This record gives sequence, C-alpha cells and structure tokens, in this order.
Amino acid sequence: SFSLQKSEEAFNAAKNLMPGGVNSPVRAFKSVGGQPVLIDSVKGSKMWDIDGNEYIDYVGSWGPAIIGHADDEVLAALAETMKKGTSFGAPCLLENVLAEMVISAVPSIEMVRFVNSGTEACMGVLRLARAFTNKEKFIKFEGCYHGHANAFLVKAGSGVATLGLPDSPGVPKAATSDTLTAPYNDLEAVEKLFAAHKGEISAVILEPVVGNSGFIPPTPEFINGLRQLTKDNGVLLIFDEVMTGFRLAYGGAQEYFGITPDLTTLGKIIGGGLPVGAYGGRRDIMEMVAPAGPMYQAGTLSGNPLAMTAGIHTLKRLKQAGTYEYLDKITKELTNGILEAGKKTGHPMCGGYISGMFGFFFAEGPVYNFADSKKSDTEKFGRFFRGMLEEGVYFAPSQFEAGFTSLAHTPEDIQLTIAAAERVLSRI
Amino acid sequence: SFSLQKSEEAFNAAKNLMPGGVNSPVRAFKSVGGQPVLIDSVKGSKMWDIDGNEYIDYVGSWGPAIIGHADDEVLAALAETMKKGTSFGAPCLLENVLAEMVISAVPSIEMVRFVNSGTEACMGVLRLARAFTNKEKFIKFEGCYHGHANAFLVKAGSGVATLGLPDSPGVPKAATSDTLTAPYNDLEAVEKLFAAHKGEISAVILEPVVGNSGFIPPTPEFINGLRQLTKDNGVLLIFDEVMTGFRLAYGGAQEYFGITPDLTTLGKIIGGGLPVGAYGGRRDIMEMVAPAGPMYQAGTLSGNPLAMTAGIHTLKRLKQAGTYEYLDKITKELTNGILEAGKKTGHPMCGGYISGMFGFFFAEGPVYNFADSKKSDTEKFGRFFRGMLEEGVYFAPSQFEAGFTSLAHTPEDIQLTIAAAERVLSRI
Ligand SMILES: Cc1ncc(COP(=O)(O)O)c(CN)c1O
Ligand SMILES: Cc1ncc(COP(=O)(O)O)c(CN)c1O
Repeated sequence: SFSLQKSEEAFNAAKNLMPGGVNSPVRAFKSVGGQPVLIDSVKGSKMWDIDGNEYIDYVGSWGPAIIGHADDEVLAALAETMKKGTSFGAPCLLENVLAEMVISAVPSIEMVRFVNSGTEACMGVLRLARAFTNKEKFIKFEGCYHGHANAFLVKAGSGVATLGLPDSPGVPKAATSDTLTAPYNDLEAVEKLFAAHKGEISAVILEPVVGNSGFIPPTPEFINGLRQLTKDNGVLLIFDEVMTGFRLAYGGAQEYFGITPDLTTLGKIIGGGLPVGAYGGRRDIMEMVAPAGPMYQAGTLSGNPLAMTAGIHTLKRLKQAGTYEYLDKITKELTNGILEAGKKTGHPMCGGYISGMFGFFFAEGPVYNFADSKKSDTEKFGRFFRGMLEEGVYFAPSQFEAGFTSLAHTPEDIQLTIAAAERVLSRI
Repeated sequence: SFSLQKSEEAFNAAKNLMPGGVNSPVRAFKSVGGQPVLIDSVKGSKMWDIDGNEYIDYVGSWGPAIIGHADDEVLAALAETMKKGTSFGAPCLLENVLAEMVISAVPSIEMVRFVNSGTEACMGVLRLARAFTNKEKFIKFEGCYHGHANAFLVKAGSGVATLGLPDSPGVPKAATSDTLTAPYNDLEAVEKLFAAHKGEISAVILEPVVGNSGFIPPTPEFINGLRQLTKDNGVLLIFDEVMTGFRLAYGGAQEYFGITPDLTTLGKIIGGGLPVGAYGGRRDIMEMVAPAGPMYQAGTLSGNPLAMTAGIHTLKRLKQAGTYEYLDKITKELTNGILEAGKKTGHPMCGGYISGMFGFFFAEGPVYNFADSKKSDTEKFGRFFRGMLEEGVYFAPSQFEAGFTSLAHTPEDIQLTIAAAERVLSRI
C-alpha cells in the first residue's frame, strides 16, 4: 500500500517556487525516477515522510547525523542555548569551546576558523593555501567535490587536464584557469603535473576518501605518494574532511590512514545538524587569515551559538570509547550483507566501508576512480533504490553518493535492511 | 566601574585557537582599540556581555535581529520544529512555505533558491547572471560588499583602466580579471564601462543602499539611471539585498525605491537568526539553476527546517501593520538626535537613515561614495565608540558599518541613547 501521494502533490507545488523544486540538485531524484520523498521528521536511524511512511535511513542528512537524528541531548542543549539568543555577530565562549575540541580532535589542526558551510570552508582553505605559498595553481581530482566555488567547477577529460576549463555555465574560463586535474588514485598523473608546473603549484586538495562519486577509498600508494610528493616540493596537502571528518575516526581520515595534511576542511558533523564548516591546520599557515594576517575571509553568522552548541554536544558523544568501533561493526555487517545478497541473486556488485561510511556499486569493479564508477548500471540502481523505499529503507538517491550509518542504527536495523535488499535484488 | 575582565581573559585564550581570536575580522575590534566584548545573551534591543554589562544594541547581529533578539514567538517555533529534527538533506514543507513568503514579499522574485549565507547567495547570483547572459564580465561598485567569493575581492581603482586585481593574497589575478568597477553614485563611469565592453557584460550588482562602507544611499539619478541603462543594453540588474532586504521595507530597497531588479540576493533577516541566504528573481532566469537547468550550485544544509522556521516567523511578524512606519519614526529620531548632538558639541558629522538602517560619519560630508567615506575621522569614531560602551550603548565596532534598529527598540531606548551620545560627544 506504499504511497507517495502527499510528496507528489507538495513536490509539484515546489517546482513552481524553487528551481527544480529543490534547494540542492541531488534532492530532485532525477537519476532515480524524479519523485523525491518530502520529509516530515527524523529520529535516531529513522526518517518519516509526509505520507507517514517510515524508513531506516542511510543518508544521515548527508553526514551530519552520525550520533542519530534529533539526539535528545543535542536538542536539550539547543533549547537551553537559544533562550540567550541564536546569533550574536560577536565572539562568545562557545566558539572557544568548539575550537578547543576541534584542535584536540584533528591531528593537523592547530588553529581553526569557523564558517557556515563546507563550500565556504573549501573557498577559505584554497585562498589560504594560495596566499601562504604565493602560488596560484592547485591540483584537484576528478570525482572529488569541494563545494561550488568557481575554482573547483573544472572540466576534466581528454586533452584538458592542464587547461582549467569551466564545467558549468556561468563560470568564467579565467576562474578555473589555475585549476589542474588528475584522476583519483593516479599518482603518476600527479607527478606529471608537478613536472610540468614547477614553482606554480600551491596545493593538492582531495577528499581522502571519495564520497561524492560513490564510495572510493585511496590506495596506500596514492595517499602516501601525495604526502611525500607535496612535502618534497614545498607544496601544501589539503584534506577536504567535510564528509570524512569525525566519521572515519574521531580524528577523521587523517587519523584513519595516519597521514597528516597541512590544512583540513570540516563541516557537517561539526555542526551537529546546523549549518557549520571550518578550515584549520598548521598555526603558521592559519596566522595569515584576517584579522591575524592579510588573507581575507569573513562571515556574519559564523560561530553562532546554536551551531557551536550542537557541534560541542555531538563531538562530546563521539569522543566516548567504543563509538567508531561500533560503527565499524554494524557497517561491516551491512556492507558485506548487501554484497552477499547481490552475489546470491546474480547481480555483479562491489563496495566497501570505513567506520560509518560505505558504498556499493552495481558493477563488477573494483572501483578506483571516477571513470570506474561510471561502469555502474544506473538503471538497475534506480530499480533497487525504489524497491528499497517500498521496503522501508532509504539509501542515497544516487549511485554516485556514499551512504552513512549512525550510532542509533541497531544490529536489528542492519539485519532488516539486508533482508529487504535480498528481497528487492531477487526481483529486479 | 566599566570592566571587561572576563572578555579580556577569554579573548586572550581565543587568540590561540582562532586566527586573531575571531571567526570574522571586524569582531576583533582592531579599528576601535582591540578589546572585543564577548556576548553572553541578547534579548529585545539589549545585549549582555560575559562581565554582566548591559547595552542598548545597534548591531542586531549585523542585520538579522530586526524584530528583536531572542523573540519569544520565534523561539517557541524553533522549539517545536527541532523536535522533528534540525536537518533533513531533502525537501520539506517548510521550504515551500518560506519560498512562498519570499516570492510574495519581494517584487523581483518569482522563484527562489535558498543557501546558507549571503556569501553563497552572491556567488550563486553572479554565476547565474553570467550563465543566463553567456557573458563573463560584471560591474561592482567600490565600497560595496557581496561576500568573499574571489570575483568580488577586487582592489580599489582596478577594473577600469587595468584588469581587476586581487584585493587579498590568495586570490589569483585571473579570478578578478572579469570584474569591472566604478565608484558608487557615478552613473557616468558605468556608462563608460558599458560603451567600452559591448557584448561582454552580464550584470551590474550593487547594494541598493550601501551599509558596508558606512551608510551611503544612492542618488535618484544613479539608481534610476542604472535600471534604465541595464535595460537598454540587455544587462541584468542585481540588487544585493542581504542587508536591505526586509529592513528598508517588507520588499526591501526595491520596494522602498520602486525600482525592480532582475535578480536579488537575500540573507540575514531571512534566517531569523540562523544561517540562511537566498537568490531569486525572474522565473526564466531562475530556471537555469540546477537541477532545472545547467548552472551548478548546491548545499547540504540549505533549506534546513530550523532556519526555514525562524525565517517564516520573522517575516510573519514584519508583515503586521505599522512595522516600517515604526522603524522610520524611531530611527529618524535616533539619527537626527546624534547628528544634532555632534553639531552642539562642535564635531563635524553627517549621516542618514531609511527605515531600520542608519549611519553617521565623523566627517563634514556629504558622503556619496567610498572615497568620501574614507575622509572620516576614524580616531574620533574610536573615542566615540569606546565612550558609548561605557554609557551602555553598543554601536558597530567600525566607522565603515551601518547601524540597525529593531521593533524591540523603543522611544525610551532612543531617548537614553541620544542623551548618552551628547555626554560622550561633549568629552571627546
Ligand atoms: C567532501 C565535501 N566537500 C565539500 C562539501 C560542500 O559542503 P556544503 O554542502 O556544506 O557546502 C561536501 C558536501 N557535499 C562534501 O561532501
Ligand atoms: C550587502 C551584503 N552582501 C553580502 C554579505 C555577505 O553575507 P554573509 O556574511 O552571510 O556571508 C553581507 C554581510 N552581511 C552584506 O552586508
């Protein structure tokens, strides 16, 4: 009897109010049939839509909800804090507290600047790297996402890796002209870029595990190679940990892999469900940021007390013993259970997980890069995704997004999910 | 005795955690003596610091607090909404509600996209204008502020006889090369740019009343001229109403002046004290925004239900009869009271106001542009600012920021503020 009738009505109205009916493109479900699920509420590992359907959720609002949606302690903290005002536009003690917690948690971060989104964090960190090195070019990887600042919106493909051409209309060629690209997991391509642009490269930036082209982890050779190559040449290494931060380990991907970058961006989890980003790193670099130094970046709502409170209480929960070990346990079971279901029902699949982050592809694999991920059978993914909705499971509405587990997911949530997957896979 | 003991200790600690001890440059008080006031709470028109000092606040968290800080109805709405979760990462009904309200309120907006800051809104609107027109250049005015995207960080004087130059390290030369500039209130300079760059200009963007170089209103000739000139040449007119929106009138400066732009950015008031921005305008233009069209912009926390709720209830209050008439009454009295106090005490001053936005300069004036504003006696401003703190009044900690009133400011507040101003002015 599964119905999305109320979502259908409200989304039809939305399309005449907002472009494509949404405030972010993935939300429009275009690759999975075009009927988004409008959300009424979330709690723990569950989401309820406006039709009243319940789902075991593996999106976690794209990463923030690692301790569970609408956590009671976080809500109580927000309720108390808001009595004193939600925005100050001036320093407050909560900013000191969250800053101290982040510096303690994340290996590379000795000093930190809070902003309102991952997009802002990545803008700031790029400007900072360019300012510190007095160099304009940088390297990013095809398939990585660093928000929508113009410099990141660069076209990749045959014959254009060194050209910095725009990947979207409205982005002038000049804006992307200092952006170089290489394939993820291709150290040799990066070596070639270094050789052809001696003295011009400020930084290499990467998602230390790709989550925005599906789940794609780095090979040890690649990620160590980047650390060595950058260090040997006085180039900065930047980890975009907006998604991996506080999710792969308390100290993020840099702790998980034991590789320490020069600068790090954060977001999502550090806002505890409110809009917050950050960039931080080596103190000598961070001292270039205004008003300590000449590099300009500013925000009105940055460091607001609600966001700080939510972040503080989220990190306090995560810092407790056994957190990441629990995520590993349930996510290993989930990932291997889904892949085994695919094997049993005759569908080529591959995938993997680290702590609370996972993904699977309808492809033989292995998947090492963006190009590999494009081998995925997206028609089949769509059938799987829609079938799972009907069975009460909500995965990311795209083959090209990672999935997320939370501390509120139980072993039973996982078992019910695997069972549903087996049923759906047996039918598609 | 006026004591900032606890603020001094906490700010010293902050300087070892965040660059310059702050999350936005103006907060460090560098132009007014360097000892920021750390905030404990805000309510109505008042702020209390961590040392227990009370102030009548004319900053309003830089614009969001137009109905008063910590409004009971807004807080009650947040308390109810948060029970259902603070972030969904997917569409919800509250997004439809705020979108409808914004479309109704703002003349130019037929379709709207929500984002997490004014910086993001201005990035998006510029990319959109460039995409729609298929042209790369745009015009910005000296003294206007549109957030910190690279294209806007252009050095004073550049972008006229030489390509736009970086105003900050870390901004590549190429990034500002498509930015043209002119003095505010200089229509002739804009006409010259149009004639010199035929087929190359996407848009003119401006604060329709400047608030980021002090308070500087447009002359009728300038703003009327811009609307006709853009129309005549197929160039988009963009109003950055992040600060003026919902403050000069329910429909912002465009309503107040009766001049309808093609695109508008919003922020601040629209989030009711939470991080929210938006860009919107003519439907045919907005249909280019992904996923309706090819122009890329995205955001994880965009349209989150907490921020939507806060905006909805803030706008609901503003829509009540008498709002802007009240703001006009108290702000006229405030502004003229301060200017009269300056005259009586022998200090050259000039200033002005519209509705809930005002400013004064320690300069003879009149001030028509950025260059004029820079004739201000900033040493005297600092003395005035610090003296007023001790009298229990908190103005913006800069000569180059506008001031803000709210529905919670009362004739009592205004009377007390003017009396304090005369006491301080008679002594500095
Ligand atoms: C790795 C990465 N970087 C940056 C961003 C941008 O963050 P936001 O959406 O908050 O702007 C995201 C969110 N998609 C992300 O996952
Ligand atoms: C006119 C204008 N435009 C854009 C911005 C940038 O907004 P945010 O600080 O939210 O990024 C500001 C700061 N209030 C502003 O005043």
